Amino acid sequence: WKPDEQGLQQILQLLKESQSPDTTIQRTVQQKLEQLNQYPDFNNYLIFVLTKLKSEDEPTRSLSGLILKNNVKAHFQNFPNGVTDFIKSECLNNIGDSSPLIRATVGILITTIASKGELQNWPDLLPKLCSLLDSEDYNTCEGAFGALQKICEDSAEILDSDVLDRPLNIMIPKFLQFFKHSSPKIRSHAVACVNQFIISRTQALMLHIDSFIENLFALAGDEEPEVRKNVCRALVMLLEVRMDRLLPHMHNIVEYMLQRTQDQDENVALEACEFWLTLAEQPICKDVLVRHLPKLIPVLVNGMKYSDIDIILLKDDDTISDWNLRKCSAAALDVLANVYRDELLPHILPLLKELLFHHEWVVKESGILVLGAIAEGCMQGMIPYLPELIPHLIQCLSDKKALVRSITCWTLSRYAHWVVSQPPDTYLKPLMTELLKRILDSNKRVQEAACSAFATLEEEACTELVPYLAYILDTLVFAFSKYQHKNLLILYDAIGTLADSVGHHLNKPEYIQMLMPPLIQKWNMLKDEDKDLFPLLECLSSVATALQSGFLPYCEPVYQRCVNLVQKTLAQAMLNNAQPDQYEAPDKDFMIVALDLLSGLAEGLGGNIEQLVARSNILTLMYQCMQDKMPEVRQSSFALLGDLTKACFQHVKPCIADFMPILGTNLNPEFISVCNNATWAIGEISIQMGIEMQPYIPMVLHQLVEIINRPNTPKTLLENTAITIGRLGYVCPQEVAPMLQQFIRPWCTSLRNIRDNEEKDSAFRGICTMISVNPSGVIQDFIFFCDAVASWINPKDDLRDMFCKILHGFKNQVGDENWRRFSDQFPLPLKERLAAFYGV
Amino acid sequence: PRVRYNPYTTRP
Repeated sequence: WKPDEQGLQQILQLLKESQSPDTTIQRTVQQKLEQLNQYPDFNNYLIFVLTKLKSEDEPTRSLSGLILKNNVKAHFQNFPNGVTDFIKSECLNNIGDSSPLIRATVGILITTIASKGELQNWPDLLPKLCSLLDSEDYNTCEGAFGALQKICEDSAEILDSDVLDRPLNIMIPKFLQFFKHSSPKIRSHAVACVNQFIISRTQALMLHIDSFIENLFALAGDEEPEVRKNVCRALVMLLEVRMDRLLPHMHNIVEYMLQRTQDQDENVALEACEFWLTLAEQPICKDVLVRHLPKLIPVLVNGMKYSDIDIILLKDDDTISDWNLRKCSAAALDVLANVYRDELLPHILPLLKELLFHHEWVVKESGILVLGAIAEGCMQGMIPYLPELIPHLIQCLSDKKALVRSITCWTLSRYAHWVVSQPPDTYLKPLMTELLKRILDSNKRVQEAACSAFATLEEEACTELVPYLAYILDTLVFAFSKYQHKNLLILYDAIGTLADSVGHHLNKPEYIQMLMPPLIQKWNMLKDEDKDLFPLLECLSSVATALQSGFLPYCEPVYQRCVNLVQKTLAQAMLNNAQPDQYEAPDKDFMIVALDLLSGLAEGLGGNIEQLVARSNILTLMYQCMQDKMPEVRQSSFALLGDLTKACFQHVKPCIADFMPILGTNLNPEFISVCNNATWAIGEISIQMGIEMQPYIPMVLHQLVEIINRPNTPKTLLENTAITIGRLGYVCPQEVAPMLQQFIRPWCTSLRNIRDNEEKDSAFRGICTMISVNPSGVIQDFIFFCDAVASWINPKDDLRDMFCKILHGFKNQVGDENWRRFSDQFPLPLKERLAAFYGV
Repeated sequence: PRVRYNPYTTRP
């Protein structure tokens, strides 16, 4: 039990100077301070000063303890036992000191110690805390519950784990009791503690569920913010876990939450507003809320107004917090919009008229925000009003207030689809014009919005942008020489998208001369170790695909570096996997973007890439990439494989027997994108192998057939599954034809909804081949085939004839009148397609 | 994949 008078005065004076106004004495004394951390006796002084030295002032005492806390955050593995126990002993004995600063300091010590040493190393803590909970003195009980809150906040799953037993069996009923304590501060702690176990649906709470709801309900109208706040969090969380026990009280909950969404306390308001988001997700919502709508919308729409503090912090990275009342309200509107569709328009429209034109800009802004927020869910019933609203918004892009120009960009972008479905001179042309001006706006936030809006518009406009390319590139490349860094991400996006939308139309010497110099500038000046390459190479993978042979001037150095990036990454992984202590783990993103650039490189160049592939280790590398533990890396490698298979199969063919085992084991639909690119690859390969695919059919086909009949499977994955089955059937009809029955339905349903293209052509040659081989595969579901055949606008002649031989085949097989009875199912446009295009 | 501007997000 050592104080030591020599060492005592040495630290007391070193604590003094660590409170000095100037940094010169501060930073040198802090250096000279925790460098005394070498001694195993040092941290004992610190607790002693905090708890046992009454002769010293509280600021000094408090600080000494906080330094001791910072000596557990870092340097706790090097803690001696007797020290640790003695600090633990002095804390629990003083957990509720009469001085609030000392009480709080001792508080956070207990919180950090019991955090760093998980909670096997203080098994005396929890039982002693629950004991100190029934304490006759307030300060002790307040101090205990306060540590119990932080502990619950830090180690919820650790307390629900087996690692310390299941002490929640007794703590849940214990906390619930203090819901009725007369102090507001205690009640707060109690609900906060219980709140930490709602989501994980902790069993200890689920048997006390009703008495939990009861206690909470009795606390709902508590006048103390913190309590109201914590009740709101609980009710909200409880919507996701125990919606059964909330349904009978639902209308009372919602009415309460409306009273709470406009709470006089900002925190409560925000926590209440969460309710509408969560509720919006439950399938019940659609009919439980209809009656509350004319009261909810105005509450949301008023919350979407910029809180005046936002105005000044907007107009370092000048940004508001991730999560606001405004944002939450806007989010809830967007989700409710998607739940009610047009049925929400009567509730909102009157408000829009009032807001959009309003003279105060803060109000106008929120109107434009609303207009964008409802855009997705309320689209079909918004269209009638759009020939007036768009030209209005286009004018607002010139409003003097920057934040108005901001959302106007966004809101227009949310109606981009409609805009392009119109004669371009009246809506698309002027929108584009003002957006281009705005991309170069003096305001950072406006550029961000304008550039994004333009990107959205480009996806929607496509080739309708071709005539305007000279102007577009001019401003995009200028922005390139101006845009800071955050905005550069968006700008790269806008260019890649440009290229994706216009494709080959970008391949003109005048456009290349504009677009390429600045990208090469960026290229040459960034180092291989620099993460600014990510958005660059990603951008280039789009530009290369679009430029096609216009890219030849640049292709070799580009191909050269991508292979290097892939090689330096794999190599770094093995020097890490065999020697973690010496070599650091590589960032796999370098490898991803390099694979991706290689992709768009094979796609833009086709057969011209072959010489670059022949004199490279790309295949050997790719084969390693396809085995990476990271799915995103497998994903990119399969896309590249599909591409090279198309570009230069002669260099891939030797590897097929090696590749196919890997592709075959990556048809797990839990990994959507990996599965997708594997399936696409298997397809392209099969076209190149021809009859030689025969060995692999039994290895993949049934996986594909399971996937295509699997519910809740994304539509594009379904699409490539359909394509690849088709392509496997084209080359191995004998092997694939017998499954005809098992895939024809979703195959047709999937492929009837895609544009006529080469892959669609590829797949239908297959389905046709399999049909002439196994006609009985389609007999039972021939209607699906007819509808899929009809989904074609302009089929090639031979394909059109193949469709025709088969249709007449069955008509002339089943009979004259037999066809009529079967054709009576056809919707009008179908019955009339087959008769006009194929002669029934 | 997020990079484009949004005044709010549906999934925070």
